[PDB]
Amino acid sequence: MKFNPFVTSDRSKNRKRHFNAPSHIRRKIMSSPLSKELRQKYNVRSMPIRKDDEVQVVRGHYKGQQIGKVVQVYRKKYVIYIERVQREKANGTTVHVGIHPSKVVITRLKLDKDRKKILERKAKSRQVGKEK
Amino acid sequence: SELAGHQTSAESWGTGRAVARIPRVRGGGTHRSGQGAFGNMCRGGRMFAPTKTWRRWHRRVNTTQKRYAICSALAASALPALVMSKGHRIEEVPELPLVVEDKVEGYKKTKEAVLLLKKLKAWNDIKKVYASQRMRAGKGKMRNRRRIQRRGPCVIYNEDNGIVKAFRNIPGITLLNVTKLNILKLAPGGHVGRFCIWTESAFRKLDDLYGTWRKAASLKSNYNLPMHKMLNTDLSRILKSPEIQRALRAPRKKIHRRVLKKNPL
RNA sequence: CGCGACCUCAGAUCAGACGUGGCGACCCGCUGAAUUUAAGCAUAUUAGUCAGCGGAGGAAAAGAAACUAACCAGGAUUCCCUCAGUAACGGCGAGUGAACAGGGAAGAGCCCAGCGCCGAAUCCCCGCCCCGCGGCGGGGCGCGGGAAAUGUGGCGUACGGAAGACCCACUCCCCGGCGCCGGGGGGCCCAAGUCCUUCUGAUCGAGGCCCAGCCCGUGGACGGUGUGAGGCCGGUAGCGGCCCCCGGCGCGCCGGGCCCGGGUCUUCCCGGAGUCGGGUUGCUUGGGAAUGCAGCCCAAAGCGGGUGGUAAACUCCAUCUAAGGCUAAAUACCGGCACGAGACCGAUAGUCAACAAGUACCGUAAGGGAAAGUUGAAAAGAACUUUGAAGAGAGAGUUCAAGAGGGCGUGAAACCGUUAAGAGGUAAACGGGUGGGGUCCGCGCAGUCCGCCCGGAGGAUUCAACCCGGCGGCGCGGUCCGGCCGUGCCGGCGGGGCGGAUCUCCCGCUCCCGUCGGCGGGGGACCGCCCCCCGGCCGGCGA
RNA sequence: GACCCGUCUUGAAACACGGACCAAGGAGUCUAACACGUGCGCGAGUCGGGGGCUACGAAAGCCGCCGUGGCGCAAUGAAGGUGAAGGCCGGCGGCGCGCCGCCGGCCGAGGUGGGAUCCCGAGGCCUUCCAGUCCGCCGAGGGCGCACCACCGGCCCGUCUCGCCCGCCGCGCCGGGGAGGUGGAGCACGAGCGCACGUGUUAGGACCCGAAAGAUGGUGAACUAUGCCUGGGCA
RNA sequence: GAAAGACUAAUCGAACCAUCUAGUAGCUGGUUCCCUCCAAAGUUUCCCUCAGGAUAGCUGGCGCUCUCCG
RNA sequence: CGCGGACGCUACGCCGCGACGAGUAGGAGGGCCGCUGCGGUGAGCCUUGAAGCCUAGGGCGCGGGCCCGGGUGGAGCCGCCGCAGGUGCAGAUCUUGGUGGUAGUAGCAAAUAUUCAAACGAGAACUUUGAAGGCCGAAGUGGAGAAGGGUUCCAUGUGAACAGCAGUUGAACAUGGGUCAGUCGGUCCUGAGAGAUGGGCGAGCGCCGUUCCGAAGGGACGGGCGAUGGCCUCCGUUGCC
RNA sequence: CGACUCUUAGCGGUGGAUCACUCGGCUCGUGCGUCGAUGAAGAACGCAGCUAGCUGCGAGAAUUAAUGUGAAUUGCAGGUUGAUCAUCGACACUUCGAACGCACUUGCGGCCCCGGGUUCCUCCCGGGGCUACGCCUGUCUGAGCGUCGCU
Ligand SMILES: [Mg+2]
Ligand SMILES: [Mg+2]
Ligand SMILES: [Mg+2]
Ligand SMILES: [Mg+2]
Ligand SMILES: [Mg+2]
Ligand SMILES: [Mg+2]
Ligand SMILES: [Mg+2]
Ligand SMILES: [Mg+2]
Ligand SMILES: [Mg+2]
Ligand SMILES: [Mg+2]
Ligand SMILES: [Mg+2]
Ligand SMILES: [Mg+2]
Ligand SMILES: [Mg+2]
Ligand SMILES: [Mg+2]
Ligand SMILES: [Mg+2]
Ligand SMILES: [Mg+2]
Ligand SMILES: [Mg+2]
Ligand SMILES: [Mg+2]
Ligand SMILES: [Mg+2]
Ligand SMILES: [Mg+2]
Ligand SMILES: [Mg+2]
Ligand SMILES: [Mg+2]
Ligand SMILES: [Mg+2]
Ligand SMILES: [Mg+2]
Ligand SMILES: [Mg+2]
Ligand SMILES: [Mg+2]
Ligand SMILES: [Mg+2]
Ligand SMILES: [Mg+2]
Ligand SMILES: [Mg+2]
Ligand SMILES: [Mg+2]
Ligand SMILES: [Mg+2]
Ligand SMILES: [Mg+2]
Ligand SMILES: [Mg+2]
Ligand SMILES: [Mg+2]
Ligand SMILES: [Mg+2]
Ligand SMILES: [Mg+2]
Ligand SMILES: [Mg+2]
Ligand SMILES: [Mg+2]
Ligand SMILES: [Mg+2]
Ligand SMILES: [Mg+2]
Ligand SMILES: [Mg+2]
Ligand SMILES: [Mg+2]
Ligand SMILES: [Mg+2]
Ligand SMILES: [Mg+2]
Ligand SMILES: [Mg+2]
Ligand SMILES: [Mg+2]
Ligand SMILES: [Mg+2]
Ligand SMILES: [Mg+2]
Ligand SMILES: [Mg+2]
Ligand SMILES: [Mg+2]
Ligand SMILES: [Mg+2]
Ligand SMILES: [Mg+2]
Ligand SMILES: [Mg+2]
Ligand SMILES: [Mg+2]
Ligand SMILES: [Mg+2]
Ligand SMILES: [Mg+2]
Ligand SMILES: [Mg+2]
Ligand SMILES: [Mg+2]
Ligand SMILES: [Mg+2]
Ligand SMILES: [Mg+2]
Ligand SMILES: [Mg+2]
Ligand SMILES: [Mg+2]
Ligand SMILES: [Mg+2]
Ligand SMILES: [Mg+2]
Ligand SMILES: [Mg+2]
Ligand SMILES: [Mg+2]
Ligand SMILES: [Mg+2]
Ligand SMILES: [Mg+2]
Ligand SMILES: [Mg+2]
Ligand SMILES: [Mg+2]
Ligand SMILES: [Mg+2]
Ligand SMILES: [Mg+2]
Ligand SMILES: [Mg+2]
Ligand SMILES: [Mg+2]
Ligand SMILES: [Mg+2]
Ligand SMILES: [Mg+2]
Ligand SMILES: [Mg+2]
Ligand SMILES: [Mg+2]
Ligand SMILES: [Mg+2]
Ligand SMILES: [Mg+2]
Ligand SMILES: [Mg+2]
Ligand SMILES: [Mg+2]
Ligand SMILES: [Mg+2]
Repeated sequence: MKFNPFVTSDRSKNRKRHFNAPSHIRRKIMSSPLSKELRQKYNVRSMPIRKDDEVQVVRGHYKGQQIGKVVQVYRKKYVIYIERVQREKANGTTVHVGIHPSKVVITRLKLDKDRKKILERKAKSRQVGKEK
Repeated sequence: SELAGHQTSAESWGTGRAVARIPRVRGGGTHRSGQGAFGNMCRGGRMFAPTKTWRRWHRRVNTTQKRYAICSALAASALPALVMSKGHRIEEVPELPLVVEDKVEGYKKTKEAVLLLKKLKAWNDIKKVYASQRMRAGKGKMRNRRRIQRRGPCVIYNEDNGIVKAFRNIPGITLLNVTKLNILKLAPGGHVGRFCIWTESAFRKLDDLYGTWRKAASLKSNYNLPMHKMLNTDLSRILKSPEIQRALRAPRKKIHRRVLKKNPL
C-alpha cells in the first residue's frame, strides 16, 4: 500500500496529470521494453524511445517477428509512427498506423553520449539493491 | 451550502397575469426572465431541509458493554461451527485455538511466511481471497472504492519483532495486538467468528488481562468477568432425565376431528 | 538710525527621509434600526444584531492588581469543562440571564518620571582614510559644524531602596568578520512472464506450469495500454543510493567591548491632580435608593484614598495603591497560495458556471444573467460511375457495426405516416358473463412409472460361513489400571504475591536540659482474598 | 348493469371551482430540552462526554491520589434555622396509686380486612381374600401470608391554643422538654444512572407555495413638470 | 406644480435597484406503496371568544391484579 | 427359527376445535413490495453478450410487484443477514422542456396604375434596356447638413440561410478596396452655473462655502557689482543690490 | 369492391427520457500566512508566417538570459559546439489608475542638457532629465515699537 501522505491515490488527480502533462515527462512515460538479447548484456529492463530505433511488434493486428524502424514520435497523442505499418485510404495514399509504445519491444538502439551516461546509471543504482 | 438557490433576487408577479403566485425573476431580456427561482419545486432553487453539518454524527457506548462484546466475540472464535458457518475454509486445521511458537515474530520474509501458512494448511482461505477479487456495483467506482474482497484470518501477536513487514502484503490477513484489541476487526459487519492464529506469549496473557471469576484483572482497575444466567443450557439432557419425566401427566396426542351431523329422523 | 541675540513665524524644484489607495475569511474602536414574538399594542423583546464609517496584523486585543473571600485563607492575562438555564431583572406577563471557588491546557516576567548623587558622564549629521558591505555597520581621526540646564546618560521603582562603614567571596560575560566538526527545497535513479494450447474486431478474460507449488514479494495503493493486469510502462515499498543549494546549532583562534558581588549592623529618601469623589440629565448592563461609560456645574485630601452587592451617621477589623508604560505560548480563521481525504450529488442534480461564464444578451444607469457533456480502438470522415442547374439521391467502398454518417452511444411516450386484420345510424370508453375470429405453446397427435412375487429364457467373476489385517462404538468391568479439571472441600512443619480506617524498633526534621515530644520516610507481626510444590476427600470427563 | 375524476361541504354528475396532452423533478426534515412507554449493562451507587499516555487509523485501548463534577441517597420554612418509633422491669422524688424525673435489667421497628402461590393432612386411590416402605397425587377443614388497595394509629418541619418541671465556666428578654387539633411536592427496610429506538407537545425559516406593508444604504430630470443662459421661426 | 392629487424614463393618494428575508397569517388551494384489525364527533364550562384555541367528553395503543364471589 | 418398524419439530415451528368479518377523519401492526448507497457474505453471474428499453410469447401472487422465453443493445450487475437516507405521485391557475386539436382556416385590403418587345439565363406577373401610359407638382416621394448609428458607403463573386409570395436582385453572405488641409471646424475666451487651496464643521468617508477670519507679486522695469563666453566690436547669459 | 373515422400489432419519422461513463463542483482537515510612490488592485489598446475567441506576453511583445534536462513542435508549409519542454536568482516592462507639470479635448507649458536646419543668438525640429499635496531633523534667506533687552 502507499504510506506517504503527500502523494494522491485518487483517480482524477492521476488522469489529469496525465492528459495535461508536459513534454519533458511525456518523454519518460513514452518508453518501451528491451529484448532479452539486450537484457542479458546491459542488465536493463526499459528505455525511453527515440526516432531512429528498431522495433518488433508483439500485440495488435500487425504482430509478427518482423523488424521495422521508427519514423517519428508524436508525443501529443502518446503515439509513434513506424516505417512499414501503413494502410490505404480510398484513393490510394498510404497513412501510417498509430501504435502505443508499451506494446513494442526494442531490438536495436540509437546510442549517444547522452544515452550511455544514462544506461550505465540505471545499472549502477540497480546493483546497489543487489548489494543488500 | 447556505447559498444554494438564494444568489438570485426575486419577487412574485402577484395575482392576475394568469400565473401561480410564485417568486419570479426580476426582468431581463434572456431566457431566464420569469422562470421561477426560489422554492424547491423549481428548476434550480433549494432542496428540502438544506442538510446542515451539525447533525449528530457520532455515538458513544458504555465501557462495560464494550468489554462485554469483546468477551462475547472471543468466546466464539473457539467453536468449529461458528467459524465454518461464517464462511471460512477450516476443514483441516488441527486445533481451533491455534497456538504457535514465539519465533514467528522473527520472520521478515513473506516468502518465509507462506511456507508457514502452507504447513498450517490455511492457504485455501487465501486461495478463496484470490478467487474473490472483483469489482463494486454502483457509484462507488468514481469515489475511490473500486475493488473489494473478502476478509481473511486474523493474527494476534504480543510484541513487534519484525512480523508486520512479513505479513502485511498477503490480502485478508489482519494484524492486531493484545494490549490494544479491537472489535471492528474481530466481528466483521456485526457477525461473529473470524478465524484467528494466536501466539504463545499472548494466549498466556488473557488470564491476566481479563481475569477469572474468582480472580480479577491485574492490568485493569476493577473488572471481573460477567456471570452466566443459566448453566445446563442443553435441555436435551435435562428433559429426558429421571427427575422430570416421572412427575408429569399423560401426554394427550390423539387428534379429535370434527364430526358430521347426520339427521336422526 | 545702526550693528548685534534668544524668543515666536514664514517661503524654497533646498539635503535625506517618510505616510496617502487596495484585499477585507478572523480582529479592535465608534455609529445602530425594522419585520418578527407578546395571540391586540406603546416600556420590553427582535439586538448592542444586518447595513453604514474608520484602522491593522499573521495572528489582533487583554495583562503583572486601587483583585477576589471571610476560609486554617488564595495570588498576572487568555482558553475548555463546571457552577447555571441557577442569585437577579421584567405591563414580575411573554421572556432575557452572570461571576467567585474547584479540577485542567499554557506557563515569564518587567521598565521609566519623581526623590537624589557623579564637572553634560549624552545623542544625531557632515569630513578624511582602512575593513566588510544585494538587511549600510565597527574601530581609529577630525581648534569641522549642530541640537540639550524649560534636563541628555548611568545607578534606581514599592518584592522596599540608597549610602557610608566592618566582615565574606569573586574569576566568566556579549555580540561581530570569519575558518571548521556531523533542519530545509529541487533534481535525476532502484524488483518480477508478454511462458503453453485455445476464444476475440483487439486481449488485461477462461485453463495449465507437481517431488521448491510459474517469479520478486520491507513492493497486491492507484493509473495508462484496442474489454477486466501483482509480474507490459509509469509508479508504490525501503534509516535505499547520488548530485546541488540555504540554514539551525556545535569548536579554534584573530578582534573589540564591560571590572560589576554577598552578610551583618548605624544614619538618610520614598511616589502620577479639572483627575478621585459628589449632584444631575441621557444611553446601557443580570446589577436591583442608580455596575460601567459620556456630558454640564461644583471640586478635594496625606496615620490619607477607593473597595468590603440596601440608602444614612457613629464606630472597630480586613485587603489593596487609582489618575503614566511595555511584553512571547495556550486561542480564532466561508478570503489567499500549496496540499491530502470523503456511508455525499453524477448534467432539469452539484457553485450561477464540467464547454470561448460572470461571456452572449435586456436596461440610460445602480444592477439583473442564461442555455450548452459523450462518433469510433484508429478519421480508415465515403475514391470512382451516374441522373439532376444544385441541394439531395442510386450502385460501389471503409469497420467487428452506418441497424454509430460531422449536434454522429443508448433512442422512451404523447404524436404522425404507411402496411395487415377485424368493425362501423343513439359521442367514445369501461364492469359481470359467454360466444365467434386471430396470433401463438403444446418443441402434443397411439400416452404413465416405481416397488414386490410367480414364469420364461441368458450371463458373471458370485453368496452363506471361516481365517488374518485395519478402524469405529457402548461399557452399569454390579468397581481394569492410569489421567486433568472442580462457579467443590478439610487440615500443613508449607514457598510467594496484591490490598488494608487492624497493631508498634530504625532514618530524618523540627521542639526540648547528647533527653521529652507532635509531624513523618521506614520496618516488622496480626488478618482476608489470590497465586504457587508435596499430602488427603468428593467429582465429572456428553462445552 | 353503468352520469367524471380530485376537492371544501349538513348536502357534487352538477348551471361550484382548478385540470388540453406525455417524460423528469416535487411537499412533516434537522439539532437542544422535557415527559412517558420499550430494549440493553452495572446496581446504592452510577457516567470519562473534557483532559492526558501508547494506508484503513480523524478509529480503537488504557488512567482511580485525573471521580473534581453532574443527577441520586432527606425533606421543610419567607427567613434566622431546625432535620424522621418505643414497650416492659429494679430501688426510686415529691406530691396528689399516678405523672413527671435522675439511674439499672431485659426487649424491641406497627394494626385490622381482602389476598396468586406455599404447609399440616381427618379420608382413599384394587385384581385371589388380610400386613406395610416410598413416590408424588387427591383432599374436608385448618395455618404462615408477597405484590397491592381501603382504613386506623405513630414519627419530621411550619403555625396557633392550654400549662407544668429540667439544664449551666458563662444564671438570662438564655437554652431545652410535653399533651391536643390544623398546613406539606415528606419517612414508614431503597430504585436510580448512562446509552439506543418509538410516538406526542413545543422553540428554531419548521409540512411546501402565497401576501397589502415596514427599515437601512444607494442610482436616475435622454420622456414630462418650472425657473434660468444662448441661438432659430410665424403667407 | 396658472393646482387635476397632476408629472417625475410606458410605473405615483409616496418612483425604480439591491440587502435585513425563505418577513407574519386563527386565511385559500396541494400533500407521493399494498393489505389486516378497531372506530368516532359537531356537547359542556372560560377566553375583546363566535371561521379560533384551552378543558371535560367520545377513541386507539401498551400492559397489569384475579377468575379460568361480581 | 429371522435381524425387521412411513411422515414429522425452520418451537418466532406444526396440527385441531368455535364463533365473527361494513366502515370516512383518525390509531396500530405485518410487509420474502419497492429505490440509492456501506460494513459482511454468496469459491455468485458477465464480450459463447451485463444494465436499459420493446413485446398479439409463457406463468405466479389477495395485492404492492416479480420471474421466464423471444428481439434490439455493447460493459459492468444482483440475491441474502444487518446499517443509514435528499427513498415511491395524476392534480398545487405547480415548475422546466416537448407535441397536437382548433387549421392548410383567420389573414398577406390606408395614400388612383400598369402594359409590349429584347438581352444574360437551367429558370422570369417583380431583374436590367427601350417603347408608351400616369403620379409626387418647389412648405416635394427632389438636392445637401446637424444630433444619433459604425463599416451599412464602392467593386467583383455567390444562391443551402435572411429580404412574412418569388427572385439572375439586395442595406444578406465572402473576398478585397476607401476618409489626404497654415486658410473648414476642434483647440483659444467668458456666460447661467459647477469646483479646489486658506479657513470653518464633522465620531468619520468627507461637507457648507468661492472673496469671505489669509504674509496670495516668482514677474517687468531702469541703474550699479561679480561671472562667462558668443568672430567677447555689439552684446547675450545668470547672481545680488 | 372503395373513402372517411375508431381500435391493436410490425416497420419508419418527429422528439432527446432513461442506462452507463466524468480533466467539474460541494464539505471537512492539515502546513504556510506573502501586496503598493523602487509606482499595486483594476481597466483600456496592442502582439502569432497563414488568427477570430479564451489563453499566454508588452514595441526585446503566444517571450529574452541562465541553469537543469538532451532530440523534436504539429492543422499546413517551411530551416549534440544543445532542439523542445520546466524551474526562475540576471535584463526589460506601452497608455489610464492612490497618479504626480496644468487639464481631461489629449489640449496648453516651463526649467536644464546633447544631436541636427544650425554655428547659444534668438527663435526652429528631434532626443533625454526634472516641475503633485501633507509632514520630520537639518542648512540657507527673511519679517516683527505688539517681541525681549543689550549696544
Ligand atoms: Mg514512501
Ligand atoms: Mg442548484
Ligand atoms: Mg444502477
Ligand atoms: Mg527637495
Ligand atoms: Mg439606541
Ligand atoms: Mg403582535
Ligand atoms: Mg398573529
Ligand atoms: Mg399589528
Ligand atoms: Mg442583549
Ligand atoms: Mg433598547
Ligand atoms: Mg448599540
Ligand atoms: Mg456590519
Ligand atoms: Mg488601509
Ligand atoms: Mg500583510
Ligand atoms: Mg498585543
Ligand atoms: Mg498591550
Ligand atoms: Mg502590584
Ligand atoms: Mg480574582
Ligand atoms: Mg441543574
Ligand atoms: Mg399581568
Ligand atoms: Mg475560577
Ligand atoms: Mg504543560
Ligand atoms: Mg533606567
Ligand atoms: Mg530619571
Ligand atoms: Mg517496474
Ligand atoms: Mg486498465
Ligand atoms: Mg469497450
Ligand atoms: Mg493493473
Ligand atoms: Mg497473474
Ligand atoms: Mg437594557
Ligand atoms: Mg468620560
Ligand atoms: Mg449591603
Ligand atoms: Mg463598617
Ligand atoms: Mg499601568
Ligand atoms: Mg486520514
Ligand atoms: Mg445520497
Ligand atoms: Mg444537464
Ligand atoms: Mg447544471
Ligand atoms: Mg441526461
Ligand atoms: Mg447534454
Ligand atoms: Mg452522452
Ligand atoms: Mg452494435
Ligand atoms: Mg443515436
Ligand atoms: Mg404505424
Ligand atoms: Mg378493417
Ligand atoms: Mg339498463
Ligand atoms: Mg376547494
Ligand atoms: Mg374554510
Ligand atoms: Mg353551503
Ligand atoms: Mg363533513
Ligand atoms: Mg364530486
Ligand atoms: Mg374557491
Ligand atoms: Mg379549466
Ligand atoms: Mg418521479
Ligand atoms: Mg425508560
Ligand atoms: Mg404531552
Ligand atoms: Mg413542522
Ligand atoms: Mg407598523
Ligand atoms: Mg433636458
Ligand atoms: Mg415659469
Ligand atoms: Mg404651465
Ligand atoms: Mg379630489
Ligand atoms: Mg406607501
Ligand atoms: Mg414557507
Ligand atoms: Mg416571503
Ligand atoms: Mg384494539
Ligand atoms: Mg377576557
Ligand atoms: Mg376565524
Ligand atoms: Mg383548533
Ligand atoms: Mg371490516
Ligand atoms: Mg402493446
Ligand atoms: Mg463502450
Ligand atoms: Mg406527470
Ligand atoms: Mg382564406
Ligand atoms: Mg394629387
Ligand atoms: Mg433627400
Ligand atoms: Mg443624395
Ligand atoms: Mg452591393
Ligand atoms: Mg469655432
Ligand atoms: Mg463643495
Ligand atoms: Mg490575426
Ligand atoms: Mg538553453
Ligand atoms: Mg474642452
